[PDB]
Amino acid sequence: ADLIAYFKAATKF
Amino acid sequence: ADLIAYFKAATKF
Amino acid sequence: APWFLEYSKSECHFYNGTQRVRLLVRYFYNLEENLRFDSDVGEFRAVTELGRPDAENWNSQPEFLEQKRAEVDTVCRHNYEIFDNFLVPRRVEPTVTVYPTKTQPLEHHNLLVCSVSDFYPGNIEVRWFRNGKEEKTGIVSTGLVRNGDWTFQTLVMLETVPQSGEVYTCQVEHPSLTDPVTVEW
Amino acid sequence: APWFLEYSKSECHFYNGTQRVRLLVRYFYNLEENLRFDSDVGEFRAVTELGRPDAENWNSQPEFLEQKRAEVDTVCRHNYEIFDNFLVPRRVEPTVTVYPTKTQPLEHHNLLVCSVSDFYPGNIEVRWFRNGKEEKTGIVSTGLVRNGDWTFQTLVMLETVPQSGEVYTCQVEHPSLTDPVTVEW
Amino acid sequence: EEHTIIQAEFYLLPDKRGEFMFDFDGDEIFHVDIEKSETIWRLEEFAKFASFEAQGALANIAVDKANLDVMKERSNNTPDANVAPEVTVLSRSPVNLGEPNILICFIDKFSPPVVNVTWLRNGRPVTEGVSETVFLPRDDHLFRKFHYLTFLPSTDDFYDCEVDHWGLEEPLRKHWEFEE
Amino acid sequence: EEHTIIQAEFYLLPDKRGEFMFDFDGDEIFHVDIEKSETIWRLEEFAKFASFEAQGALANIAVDKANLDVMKERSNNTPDANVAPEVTVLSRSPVNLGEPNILICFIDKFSPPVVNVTWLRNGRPVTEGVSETVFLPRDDHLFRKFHYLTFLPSTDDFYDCEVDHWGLEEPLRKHWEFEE
Repeated sequence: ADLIAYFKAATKF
Repeated sequence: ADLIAYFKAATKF
Repeated sequence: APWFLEYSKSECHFYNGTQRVRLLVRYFYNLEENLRFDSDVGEFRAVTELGRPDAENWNSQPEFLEQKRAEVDTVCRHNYEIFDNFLVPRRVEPTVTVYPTKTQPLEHHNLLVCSVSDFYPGNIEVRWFRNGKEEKTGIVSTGLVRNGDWTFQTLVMLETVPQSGEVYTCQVEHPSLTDPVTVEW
Repeated sequence: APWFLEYSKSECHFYNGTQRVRLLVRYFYNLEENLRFDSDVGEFRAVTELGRPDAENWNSQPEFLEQKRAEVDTVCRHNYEIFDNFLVPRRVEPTVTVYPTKTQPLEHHNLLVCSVSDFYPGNIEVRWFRNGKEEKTGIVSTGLVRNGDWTFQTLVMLETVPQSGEVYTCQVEHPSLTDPVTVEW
Repeated sequence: EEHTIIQAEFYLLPDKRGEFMFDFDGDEIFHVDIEKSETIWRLEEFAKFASFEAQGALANIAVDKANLDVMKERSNNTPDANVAPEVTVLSRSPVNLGEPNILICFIDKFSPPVVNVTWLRNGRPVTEGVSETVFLPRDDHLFRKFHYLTFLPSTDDFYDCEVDHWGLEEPLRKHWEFEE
Repeated sequence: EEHTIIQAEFYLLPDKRGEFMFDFDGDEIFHVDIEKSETIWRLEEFAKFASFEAQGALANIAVDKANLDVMKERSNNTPDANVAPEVTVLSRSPVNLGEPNILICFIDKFSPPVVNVTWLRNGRPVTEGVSETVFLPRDDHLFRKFHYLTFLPSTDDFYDCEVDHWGLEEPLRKHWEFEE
């Protein structure tokens, strides 16, 4: 039942 | 030279 | 009324298992897709002007671009293996029912409906047979209706002028079925 | 002038290698520490009133609290193993130099200075010897000066009235030294 | 094997609403309750086979909060038109008098991702025995969304799905009645 | 083994400044350039033995941005006093005439984490051959910070470290001159 990894968003300068 | 893991902050409602 | 939306889709596309994986990140701002990240490209690709700044800035961060390309393994592959356990293999047998209707003028009947509901996955075959011969024309479908609750439904109709002595049979083949289901009328 | 600061320290404490690890998360708002997370406690602990809401809210998220406790492995242990490769083992030999000074009145000299600089790690021993006998009183130190650039420095002084025929010797022991360094005067 | 795994998220304004969710082959696997900071499986069963740390998603949204401010100035007079939704109402399973069923109000191809839906039974607002999904993604840049209503089939009653959107002149209203 | 690994971050206001960094046994391992979205090792050498993804830290800061807004209302008239810094100036290594050295201006125990430091040579502002560390954490809730200045030892010149802080009535000024 391992973790569901996501996507580290990004900062739009 | 593996990655340096951090600490996922938290949201203060 | 003015609205402002920052939206992002991070699509993982799988071809024959994890064998072939391909990330696809797409950014939008309101109705315009203005940036994207193709795994097999390796870096950000503006799609419109408003998406340039980010491509240039984010592309100049080899540490960051290192990460993204990683995500095809880190996330895509990663999660696939998890879902592979209950999603990929999920199956729900469809409930097959048949019945006639008018649809047009009337008197007698000219529309034979095969109703196939509450099933998963979406790929399925529904064939119509007249006395053992498959009807390849006169078919009308409602399409593959997704109910949003992980189950589909559909209607496959046959246009026909019923001649007493004729036996019509709906055939339904689906991954959740050992043998194709049939229903006669 | 009014200032508002949200600050957080996430301390990982290591006792005898990774053998004993202990996370310690501490939150502040300006000058007041108002919340904390003790690994060996397992959950949030308000420290002041202003830190209650978060403890109650964050503590009611078993998914979240699952993660935190994990961090002692996920981060602390995790990173230790990486640093263990060049940080833990880093060593820089100190430059040892001696010299006299007045410090007070004058005429003759009464302050013998052992200057030990540019070294790492911080633990080190500096002893003073008069004709072979260790001076245990009359010592004055500037303390362990951290230069912020991963190197320290310090001064260990001896109060003394120099009698011609006497040989004073500074002794310096440090992890970056095979044998204790000495300097005579 | 041919499968798709989509992770969609976004932040809106003025509404000040955000979303984060996962899709698998066109279906929702789960989403994250921004407010409650918790994971909501689209099907109970899913929980026993996986897990997700919601603060992560919340992070991302914070990201998107900021990003949007940037995007607003970056465009300068970028806002404009929206996409009205197409609505369709139909029964979840064959309808049999007396046998409890579910009406599905399917809202398609629209943006911004925000609507005001109302279930109407004989012209009356039904708020009990109803459910809804977050905004789902499409092959394009628009959204899709489901609304449900449980009901008791009758030959004399009629139902309406009332959808309101910025792209609508006046509230949209899809009708539905039983037919044997 | 007895070691400490500290990860500190924060966001300030009005200043609108944030920080994220790692400390190992009282020394900086590196920090993240908010603006440039890049990792800055405190010592070049460190890069070849590790790596870090800066967007991660940026996320956290976004988190802290929001958190602070919450904290401001949550307290209602919480702001108040600050902690003036203690400053000390001294040579990095034994001073020998003619032999290039470095002056260290060490700012201790203060908050908020923001200062205006200026190096003065014979009363003159030096901006070339100087460096500084981000704000470092202490055992408590206050910060520490280093400033450096390269110089050529002389018996006739004098130096000053000028620090300005909210907790200061007027600019602080630490003096330093060579002595044989």
